[PDB]
Amino acid sequence: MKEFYLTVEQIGDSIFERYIDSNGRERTREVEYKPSLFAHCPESQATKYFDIYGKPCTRKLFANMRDASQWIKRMEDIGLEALGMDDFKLAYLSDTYNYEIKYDHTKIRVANFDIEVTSPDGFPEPSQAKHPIDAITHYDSIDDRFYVFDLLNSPYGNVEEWSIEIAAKLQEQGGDEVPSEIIDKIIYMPFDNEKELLMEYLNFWQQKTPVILTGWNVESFAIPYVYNRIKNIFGESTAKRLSPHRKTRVKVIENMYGSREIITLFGISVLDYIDLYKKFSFTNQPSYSLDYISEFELNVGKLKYDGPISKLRESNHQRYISYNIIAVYRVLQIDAKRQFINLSLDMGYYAKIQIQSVFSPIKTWDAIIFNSLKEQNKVIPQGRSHPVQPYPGAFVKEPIPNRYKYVMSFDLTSLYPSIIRQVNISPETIAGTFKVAPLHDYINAVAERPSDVYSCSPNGMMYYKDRDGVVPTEITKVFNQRKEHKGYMLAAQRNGEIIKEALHNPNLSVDEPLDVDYRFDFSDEIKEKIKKLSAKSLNEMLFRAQRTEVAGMTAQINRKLLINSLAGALGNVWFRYYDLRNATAITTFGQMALQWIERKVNEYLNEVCGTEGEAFVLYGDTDSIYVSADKIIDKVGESKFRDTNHWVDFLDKFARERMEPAIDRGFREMCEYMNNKQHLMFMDREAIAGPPLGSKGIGGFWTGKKRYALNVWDMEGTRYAEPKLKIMGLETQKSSTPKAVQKALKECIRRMLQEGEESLQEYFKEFEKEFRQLNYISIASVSSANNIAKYDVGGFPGPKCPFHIRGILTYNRAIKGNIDAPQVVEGEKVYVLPLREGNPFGDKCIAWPSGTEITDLIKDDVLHWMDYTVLLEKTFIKPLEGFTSAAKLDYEKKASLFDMFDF
DNA sequence: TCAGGTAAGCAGTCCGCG
DNA sequence: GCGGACTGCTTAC
Ligand SMILES: Cc1cn([C@H]2C[C@H](O)[C@@H](COP(=O)(O)OP(=O)(O)OP(=O)(O)O)O2)c(=O)[nH]c1=O
Ligand SMILES: [Ca+2]
Ligand SMILES: [Ca+2]
Ligand SMILES: [Ca+2]
Ligand SMILES: [Ca+2]
Ligand SMILES: [Ca+2]
Ligand SMILES: [Ca+2]
Ligand SMILES: [Ca+2]
Ligand SMILES: [Ca+2]
Repeated sequence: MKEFYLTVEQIGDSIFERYIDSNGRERTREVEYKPSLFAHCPESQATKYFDIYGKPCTRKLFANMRDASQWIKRMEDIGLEALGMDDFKLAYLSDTYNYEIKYDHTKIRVANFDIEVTSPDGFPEPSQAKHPIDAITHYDSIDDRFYVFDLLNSPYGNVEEWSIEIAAKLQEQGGDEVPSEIIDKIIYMPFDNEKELLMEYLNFWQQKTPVILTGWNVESFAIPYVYNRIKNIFGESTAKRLSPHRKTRVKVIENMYGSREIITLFGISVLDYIDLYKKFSFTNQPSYSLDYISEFELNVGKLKYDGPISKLRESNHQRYISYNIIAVYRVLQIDAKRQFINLSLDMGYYAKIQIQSVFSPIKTWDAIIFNSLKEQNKVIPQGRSHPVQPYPGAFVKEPIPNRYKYVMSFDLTSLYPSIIRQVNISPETIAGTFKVAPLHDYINAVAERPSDVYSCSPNGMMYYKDRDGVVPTEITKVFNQRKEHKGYMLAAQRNGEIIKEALHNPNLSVDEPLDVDYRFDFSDEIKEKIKKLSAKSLNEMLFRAQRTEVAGMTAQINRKLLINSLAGALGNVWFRYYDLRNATAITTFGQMALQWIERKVNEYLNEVCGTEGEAFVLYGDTDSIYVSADKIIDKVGESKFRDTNHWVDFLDKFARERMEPAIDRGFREMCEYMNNKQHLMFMDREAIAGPPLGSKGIGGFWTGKKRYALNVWDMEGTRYAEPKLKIMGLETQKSSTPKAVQKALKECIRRMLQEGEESLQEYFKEFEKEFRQLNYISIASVSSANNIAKYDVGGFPGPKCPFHIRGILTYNRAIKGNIDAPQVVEGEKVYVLPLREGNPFGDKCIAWPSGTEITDLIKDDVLHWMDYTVLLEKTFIKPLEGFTSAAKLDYEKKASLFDMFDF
């Protein structure tokens, strides 16, 4: 076995490393690492070290790390660049692991934990830790066991032991429904006092020290609470045993409107699952309570209990403990699905960084580029100070608001990384500049050719063509990984649709799901066996295909994010390779590419249709074009098609055999015009969209930039069993829009695109009639809530107070002088409801914490004074009026001459 | 919301617009 | 009532 690190830290002049040795065992070592840094030297001096520009450098070896850091400061005092990796633990990792790391996850101790703290006087603040910790469940991945530490005696109540027998029972038996598959994996430990609980927890921690530490809100709550509680009871030295090197620090996390404190545990990598989820899930949720996310991800029910959480232990300790265990399990279930831990390990080891550094793409790229350059004996530049400056981004075409019946879209593969590779954009490949004409002149191919020697971007930048820069080289590697995983994702998607089709005709038999690899397109033999399977087996296969698709999605989308972030890192002042010339070279090239190809596609289609000056490209955003296919369908005639799938096949063939070759020729010409290193602008068909054949559906519509809806039959080669709505930007897609309203608007859109005006009118009339019956939570708006203090003037709205903030202030007055009432947390999300004139709350709206029922202190009054009329107009009617006006349809039936006959 | 980037939409405040 | 200047928030890319 090849060795690999687990954690690394600098503590004074020592590196502390936990690692897995060549025998598969966990070890710890302290190394008096002597770092090297670099200074420029005369050309006459012999060396093997050169900076990224080819200037010679001398290596300076220091007696210790403090000396190296002190030298950096003196070099600044003198006014000379101090070159090399100034983060010494990254240099240590590079020296110690000078090969591609192959890691074994089964040797890595991943701990998931959750704590309970009974608090009668509000939220138990981690910084204070004034209340006993009365439950800890700690799952260990190596043992595959849930360790449960249960406090039976507290100042807030003495309780009986938790019963595993009752826990396993159905809720209909009075049990807690702790999943049968984890019942045998629970190791239960009751304690008669908190001191013994915490002492045993620390001994346990010492025996089974987490490498990766995760859970839900562990970084902001569980970890600081445990640390501060142990500190309060036993003193600092005991609390620091949570670090394998006995070193901790309070770290201040600063944001624009305040700060918070966390505990850094040296020698542990904390990956709080709430933060993994926010970074890697590509969702925006109305609430981030574990309950809300578990329901969303797993379709598991809410963990139900009576009374407030502050009385749950006292009233129902059995359920209190069971729910603590289930909470830990739900995070593991989410990870089994999403695989964010696996992703973090993959990317961390690839870059050779502390695993927790995967949250920072700048840190990630700094390490990848450093390791790459080091291998060539090249020396990285010193990081410099830069003022933050704005720079231009993508082009977005202004669409004509309208219905659009038949639409085919086309999209460039990994645009920004492909631009970097094509142009050869890198710190060390800058060759100079040329005199820029207006962008319009390059788009229309009338500007003079920028260069006959160098590779160019229309922002004026020129790049070397003799060899790839380090940025293009390293971005290509991660791009290739992304491409592989996307392949697996798309195959699983296509396989899912095969199963959906088979589910139309399930067989009446008892059988089992097929053992197959969903990452690869099903063979003919598998397809034949699938046609003979029962619904139970097919549904099990569908679930497995969809889980495979999710795994592929996680792996691909976040690798996409990583490579895209390199383009943005070039525009971030903290990146070692910050250069607005390079950042702008990327975005400006993108603007040209989109508008260039718009012109080319319009020219091609005008030629094939025999017209002049007609716009076939109706829209584009960044790297995509949307093409009207009405005329293409009309040339064959709608009556000539047997069914919907027939014209979809036809448009698919037209895009692949005629349009893509024309698009490719257009981009190859653009490559020559800019004299680029390599043609990498690959624009493939994305969506085929239209109404069902023979229906009155409108197919699609646009209301404006970044606001449209399409009825899609085929997406990137996936032919759907049922048509799929692609809706971007509209209120159905916004977390701020009430849940039931999202649903209603989506059905309105479905009816518009698939069925027509009359169907839409029927549904509107019904929703308007019935909506007052909807649950208040389902019709509440959602908003993030920043700067509550700023707009608070003695409990009342100050000047320019935002609507959602006004709601919070209203809530605050209504719960005034009440410790048990849920508090709205600064920077978190709230539900918002309008209030009718003359209500007892004394204002036009109220807001409360999202993902929760409003406190019984005011619930019935909120329900009684809810302004349903305002709700409907603002969240439903106004957006719908926008959709229908754009589509040129009416959501209410207009008066006609036939009304004079009504019978 | 500690953690690559810009473009751009809509809600709402404040207040002008004879 | 709408629209501009502005803040706040949220998406598309
Ligand atoms: C989605 C996304 C795009 N972008 C920018 C960079 C992208 O290259 C460009 C186009 O966006 P996309 O077309 O969404 O993504 P992509 O072209 O990089 O990858 P794919 O092969 O899946 O089409 O917009 C971001 O900066 N951040 C993002 O999160
Ligand atoms: Ca809890
Ligand atoms: Ca398990
Ligand atoms: Ca793209
Ligand atoms: Ca594609
Ligand atoms: Ca069948
Ligand atoms: Ca795109
Ligand atoms: Ca795509
Ligand atoms: Ca009441």
